Amino acid sequence: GAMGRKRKTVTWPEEGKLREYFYFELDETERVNVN
Amino acid sequence: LNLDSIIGRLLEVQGSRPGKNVQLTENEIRGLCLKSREIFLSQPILLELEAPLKICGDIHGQYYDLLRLFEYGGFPPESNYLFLGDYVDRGKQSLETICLLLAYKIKYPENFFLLRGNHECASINRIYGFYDECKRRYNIKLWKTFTDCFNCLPIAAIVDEKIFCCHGGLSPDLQSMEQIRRIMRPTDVPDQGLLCDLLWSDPDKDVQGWGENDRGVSFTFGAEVVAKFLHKHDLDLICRAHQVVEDGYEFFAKRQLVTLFSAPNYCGEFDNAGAMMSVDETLMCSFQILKPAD
Ligand SMILES: [Cl-]
Ligand SMILES: [Mn+2]
Ligand SMILES: [Mn+2]
Repeated sequence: GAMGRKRKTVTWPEEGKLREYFYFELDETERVNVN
Repeated sequence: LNLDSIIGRLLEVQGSRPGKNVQLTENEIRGLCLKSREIFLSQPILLELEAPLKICGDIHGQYYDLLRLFEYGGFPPESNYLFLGDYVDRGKQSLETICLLLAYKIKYPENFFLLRGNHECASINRIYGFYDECKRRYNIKLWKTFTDCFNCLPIAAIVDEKIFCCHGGLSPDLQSMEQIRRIMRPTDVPDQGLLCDLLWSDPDKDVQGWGENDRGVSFTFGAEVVAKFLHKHDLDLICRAHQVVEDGYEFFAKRQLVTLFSAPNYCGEFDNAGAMMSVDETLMCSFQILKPAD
């Protein structure tokens, strides 16, 4: 009968490719709470 | 309006140490507000978006972290973006943050999207820094101008009919997507109701159904609420922000909900990583995580 619409599904990669990291130099004065 | 010059000046300070301000003119910012406001109203209040795109949580004026995110994720238009709100308050550079975001909205209106968080509300940002920042660096009149802009931000997004996105979370008054569509802009954020909840609610592991929220506003909701909602609406995932989490992202209710928080070392008071979520063409999702080199 009439064909079904294409559907996407949320998936997650294999457990070693779930997260990728990138680094920054922490300066402790860069971020403050103005309040 | 010279958008390219505005953007160039905003990006110019990348790599500075210490971080400089970018001081646009009053009229440039008013231009950004007014032109972006028109775009927000010409687009649905419940956005319907297609993958691939990158999704970011709270920024809170941490402008150099935003530049870090774009540096790694790809500067527009190299990647499509959806931000979940909370651009201002708490941090040093709310102004540079919101201006760059509005500028990108105007420049790439079909590939760049901003949701409203609870801090995009005058009653809130009068208290938590943005008012002071405007008054200090410009004037109160400009603050009101932003307010009018914020009042027109969209509230939620659905990616390829499967990922429901909003700043805070779910509402007990949310039975149909049409109720969201029906909300009229401009509007403030009320102390109660559907709009409030979408910007304010939190998931909670120890609650069954709907609980009271320690914020003194809105509610908490449990894993079963999430399951029933996804099932009812044929969705796979709730993507939200609003709570700082140690790894920059955090799963809830199996992997049915994720919390994203993009401002690392949040306002100097937390040791959290910041994360964004990459959603590919197929809705395979993954995390790009910003953390200190140490
Ligand atoms: Cl529950
Ligand atoms: Mn926040
Ligand atoms: Mn929030």
